Amino acid sequence: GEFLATTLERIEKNFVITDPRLPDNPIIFASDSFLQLTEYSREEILGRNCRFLQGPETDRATVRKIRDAIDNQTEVTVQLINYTKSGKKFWNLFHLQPMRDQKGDVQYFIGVQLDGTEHVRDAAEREGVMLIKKTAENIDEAAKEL
Ligand SMILES: *[C@@]12=NC3=[C]C([C])=C([C])[C]=C3N([C][C]([O])[C]([O])[C]([O])[C]OP([O])([O])=O)C1=NC(=O)[N]C2=O
Repeated sequence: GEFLATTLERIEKNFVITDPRLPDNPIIFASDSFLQLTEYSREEILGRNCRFLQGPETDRATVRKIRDAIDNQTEVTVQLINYTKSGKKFWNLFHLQPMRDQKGDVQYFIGVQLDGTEHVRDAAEREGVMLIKKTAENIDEAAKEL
């Protein structure tokens, strides 16, 4: 269909990239795995703020932690309930970090989502955060020259 995946978006990891220069910090790249998890097509996601994944059981306190991170241009790692297109719930161990250019200005934000069936703690939380941070570092490389 529309918006065939770029090579970046075929990286076998769940992430999105947003452009904070664009009204409402919208998604501009979304990986195939993100599409698969969320049940949206790429055309349905692009140019939208990622908050469309939130729903009734999403903890708004947690959403404010993300808002504040973006506002302060800093990373955050949180867990929150998200919803697919068809309204199926999933937990999202979510890591955000800015991507900076060669003058240290924030160019994009990188978001990595690890979907799970439950809030994780201890070993599962640690291994999850290990995974999403390593992924974010990989994408910071991948995205640098877009
Ligand atoms: C979404 N992932 C995600 C990825 C990036 C790179 C960015 C910048 C944001 C997200 N969001 C958070 C959302 O877009 C928004 O920043 C928050 O809702 C806070 O702002 P508001 O204006 O709504 O108070 C993500 N949100 C999700 O729920 N799930 C993700 O995967």
